[PDB]
Amino acid sequence: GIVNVPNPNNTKFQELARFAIQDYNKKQNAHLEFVENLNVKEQVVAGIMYYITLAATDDAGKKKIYKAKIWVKEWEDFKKVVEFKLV
Repeated sequence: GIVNVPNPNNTKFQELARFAIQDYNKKQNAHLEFVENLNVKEQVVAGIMYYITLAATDDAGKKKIYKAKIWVKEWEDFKKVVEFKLV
């Protein structure tokens, strides 16, 4: 039941992404730049598990592509980064 979400770049998805990156920053002690979502998949877990291939940056335009799993319960504003890693 992994459904591709059709507008992977929309505002919500990107708020997710920005959350994941915020949490990484404050986790592994380092600020990366948000650039934007490459893909966004959906699965009904206890709420909804979102698996995002997203893109960020080092120095000026020194890019890199990460992946994040985030567990959301939007009917609670609850969101939790379950994993994040650069490819």
